[PDB]
Amino acid sequence: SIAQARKLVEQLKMEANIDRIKVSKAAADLMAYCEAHAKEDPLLTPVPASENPFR
Amino acid sequence: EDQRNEEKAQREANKKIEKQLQKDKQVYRATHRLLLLGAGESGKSTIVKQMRILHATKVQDIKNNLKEAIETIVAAMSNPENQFRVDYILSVMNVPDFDFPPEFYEHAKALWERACYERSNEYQLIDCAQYFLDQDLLRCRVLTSGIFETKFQVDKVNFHMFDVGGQRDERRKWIQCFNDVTAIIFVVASSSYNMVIREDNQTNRLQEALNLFKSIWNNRWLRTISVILFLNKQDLLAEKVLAGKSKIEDYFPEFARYTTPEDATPEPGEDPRVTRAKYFIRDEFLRISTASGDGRHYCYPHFTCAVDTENIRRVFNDCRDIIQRMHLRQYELL
Amino acid sequence: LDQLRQEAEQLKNQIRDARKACADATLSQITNNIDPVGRIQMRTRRTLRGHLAKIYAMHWGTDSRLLVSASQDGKLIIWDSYTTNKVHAIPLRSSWVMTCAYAPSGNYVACGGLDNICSIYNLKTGNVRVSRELAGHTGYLSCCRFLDDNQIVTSSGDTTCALWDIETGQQTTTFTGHTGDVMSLSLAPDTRLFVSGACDASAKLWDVREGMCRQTFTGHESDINAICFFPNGNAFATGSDDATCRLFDLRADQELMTYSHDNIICGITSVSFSKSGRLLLAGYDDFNCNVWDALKADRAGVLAGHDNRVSCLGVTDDGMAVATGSWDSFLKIWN
Amino acid sequence: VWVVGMGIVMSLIVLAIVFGNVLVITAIAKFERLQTVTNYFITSLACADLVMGLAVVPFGAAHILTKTWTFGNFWCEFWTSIDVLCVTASIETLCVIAVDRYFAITSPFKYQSLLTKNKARVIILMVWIVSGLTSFLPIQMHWYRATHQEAINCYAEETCCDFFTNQAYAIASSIVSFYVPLVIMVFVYSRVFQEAKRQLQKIDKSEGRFEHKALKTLGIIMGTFTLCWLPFFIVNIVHVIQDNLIRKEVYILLNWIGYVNSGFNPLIYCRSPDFRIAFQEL
Ligand SMILES: Nc1nc2c(ncn2[C@@H]2O[C@H](COP(=O)(O)OP(=O)(O)OP(=O)(O)O)[C@@H](O)[C@H]2O)c(=O)[nH]1
Ligand SMILES: CN[C@@H]1CCc2c(ccc(O)c2O)[C@H]1O
Ligand SMILES: [Mg+2]
Repeated sequence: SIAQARKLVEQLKMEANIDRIKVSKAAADLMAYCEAHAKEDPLLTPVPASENPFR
Repeated sequence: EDQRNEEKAQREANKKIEKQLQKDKQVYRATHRLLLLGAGESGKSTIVKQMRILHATKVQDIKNNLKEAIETIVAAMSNPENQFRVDYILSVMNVPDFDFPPEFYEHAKALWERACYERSNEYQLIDCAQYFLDQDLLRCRVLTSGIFETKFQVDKVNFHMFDVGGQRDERRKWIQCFNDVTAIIFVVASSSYNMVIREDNQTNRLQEALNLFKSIWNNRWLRTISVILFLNKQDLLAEKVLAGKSKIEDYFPEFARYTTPEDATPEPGEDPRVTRAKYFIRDEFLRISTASGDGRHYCYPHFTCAVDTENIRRVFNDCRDIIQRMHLRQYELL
Repeated sequence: LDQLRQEAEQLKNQIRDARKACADATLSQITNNIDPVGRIQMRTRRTLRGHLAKIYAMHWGTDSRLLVSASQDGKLIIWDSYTTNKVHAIPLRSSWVMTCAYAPSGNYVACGGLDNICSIYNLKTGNVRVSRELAGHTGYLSCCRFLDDNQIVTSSGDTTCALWDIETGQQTTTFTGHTGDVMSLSLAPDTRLFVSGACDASAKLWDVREGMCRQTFTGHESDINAICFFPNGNAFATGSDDATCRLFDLRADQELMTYSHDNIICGITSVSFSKSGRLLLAGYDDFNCNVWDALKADRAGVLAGHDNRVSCLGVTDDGMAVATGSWDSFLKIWN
Repeated sequence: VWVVGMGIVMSLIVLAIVFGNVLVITAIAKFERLQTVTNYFITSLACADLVMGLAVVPFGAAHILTKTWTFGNFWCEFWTSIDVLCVTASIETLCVIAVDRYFAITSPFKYQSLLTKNKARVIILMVWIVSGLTSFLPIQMHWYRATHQEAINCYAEETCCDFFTNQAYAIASSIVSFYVPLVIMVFVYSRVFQEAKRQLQKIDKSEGRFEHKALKTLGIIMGTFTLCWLPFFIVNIVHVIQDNLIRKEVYILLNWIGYVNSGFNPLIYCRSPDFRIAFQEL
């Protein structure tokens, strides 16, 4: 039943050897995405009442 | 125009649908729901079977339980007649396919001809085995996942009692769902003061039941639901108390200072000893109940034997009180 | 057996050291110069009535016009937001329901709960009827999501997640690795990866085709009740029971930011994002909902129109309205 | 001085009644949680009390302060009729509330099925119709008018009008308005108290070894209403059976004492924590 223990130590090995990137690059990518797509956000900028389906 | 036609059909459907829910709303408010919480090997499923009395595949299953019982007792022996049968039992100890053959079935009676059954505390087995080795439908034990629901009607009211089953249930999270239940029917074992739990040292099985009761009693969600308590397995308690072995004072040292209550309705013809124990078990249970609750909680103890005693009226009689106290408290008349 | 434990300690410390060597700076410092969003206030537009008991699930449709809700009354009602009209009331064999779904094609609706069995119905046949009954499983289900008309992914409380097959009614593949009850999941936009939040205070990143885990985040401190995804597809927000919400990153393999407040001592039941991933709406157990900021941790509005706890939340695919269900058997639409 | 000052004192009372019943009426409708089967009767009672305070109190105060009524004879006949209606309908609502509470307490299983929204609406409509039949029809038709020299002089004179009634109408109105619901409420509350005492005895027997609330609540509910209304209806028969023992001063004083029951009712009833929370919110 130590074999169940054996399975656990193999998985960690795979997850250890993966490529990583800096936090700053991910933050910049999120910044770019939000800045680009903030225009088409009805919750952020309210739409006119003449074009509001629920009103 | 065409649009006006489009609107008309939908309005009728909302009208048709809304009519149907009105009829079903009355039925929903006329049903009182009870939750059958308990502990393992406490006889809770026996109560449900007796409740299906209001309102042959299993026979193949009963043999499988018998096979499990023989294997557990034989394995327990390690802790000369038919030694080969004993070897054969070891040979047949774990066959995952079905085990139809007569020679093992014949051999099994012979092997029994031993004292392992007497040392029940040392190992873990099934209670039903002694009857099987030597009602029948309720005697067998089966572990199944899922909710068993029984609807029974009495005196122009409808009661829907359901039991939830978890083989390895712990740190239960589905208990949050049951907030509107009328009452919780808690079932305990009164003959488990001298047995271990799962063969792990654990503690006295009852100490596990009391610890479970404390968690149920003190909970944020179950802060307004009353509890009905059943002390199952009364017949086995009398036999053990009469027997010299398994002294009660050894496992629970607090019994020595305990004395009999001033108030008692000892059953007819009961020795001042069997009875004494009975109350202790109960009080131990109530002590937690009186500590908290603040008038929104109450415990109704009972002494029942699941095999013989009829208990349909007790639930109905007490359920009328639970609703009555709730209405009295709401109107401040209480 | 004890020798293998030595490798675990060395391997575990390797990941922590590697992660700590990639944290160049905090997220807040980078976005410190960004102008604040301001104050966001929204009011109820429609109120939906007809349920006899509390509600645990809700899921919008692809057309962003229809939605489905489930309750303990044994009903599975499909509403219409524009006109407030009920279209179908489906009776249920079991009165206990904990989840519901809505296929993208708009033809099938799924359900499940304490019965350990997932059920599938057929809206467009005209009588609603059961189509399949996926029953090989154990433990209460928590969530169900639709990939296509033939695939469905379910998670339950037996520490497993499986991918089913409607046509054959058998598990194509199974996922294992959790040590506690699994409580929530949702799919990626491309329907290739999905996560699962368990009760062991950890989240995992599975792979549907491969069938193996890829990453594990253990930044929380208690049970997890809900989880969402960023619209970009490279981040996901988790809301645990410790009155906190955290945002992770797949590429960075770190916890980027934490949302918490000293005046809140209640757990989170559901979280969701906005159309552009700017406002992180999150439900709460203290009878109202709070609107957070995904990058500033500044509250910008509170929705307190409910008389009980909130158990579900969702956002239309067009980003036009927010629907919140509660335990008082009432739905609401905010805009 | 005192006469002018006393009128200002009565002005404060009128303001409290109008505002007190308005708060209960608005809060019940605004919040869906406060809506229930038993709250329809409370809403009806609040509406009746508000109508009383808005209609009969200011005009009665003006009639007391200024010697001669100014609107006219027909209008003061209308005032008397609406006063009778508002007084009669208020009392019978409390009897309905007591009966509903007795049904809830004594028979719990069938309470949910017995009472419904349609049944409550029918009962309220029937009660209001019965109250209207006794009030408008005899008063407006001049059947109650008595024949006496002072009475006929007052009736013919349009300068002012005062209350003079026939023996039969006085007896019937007093009985139907007060005496019939009183014994019903007394029996109801006695049975409720007996049930509560039995339940408390059961609780004491079950887990006693290890009843001020009922008495206080019943004392408030019964004694306030009785002390407010009983003397007026015990002198109503008296001044008609016998020969002019009481003067109009004590009569009008007892009537004005009976008036303040409408103001006291919002404080006595609907004291639950939910009502307090709703009031705090709004
Ligand atoms: N002496 C005695 N034994 C009882 C009584 N009620 C039940 N039992 C025993 O307990 C059995 C009931 O089944 P259990 O083994 O408790 O299992 P279950 O009822 O399925 O309950 P769980 O194990 O909790 O699922 C019966 O077959 C008897 O062996 C009783 O009143 N007296
Ligand atoms: C002077 N105003 C009236 C006169 C008689 C009367 C009143 C109230 C209730 C009744 O049943 C009555 O008969 C008084 O409010
Ligand atoms: Mg079971």
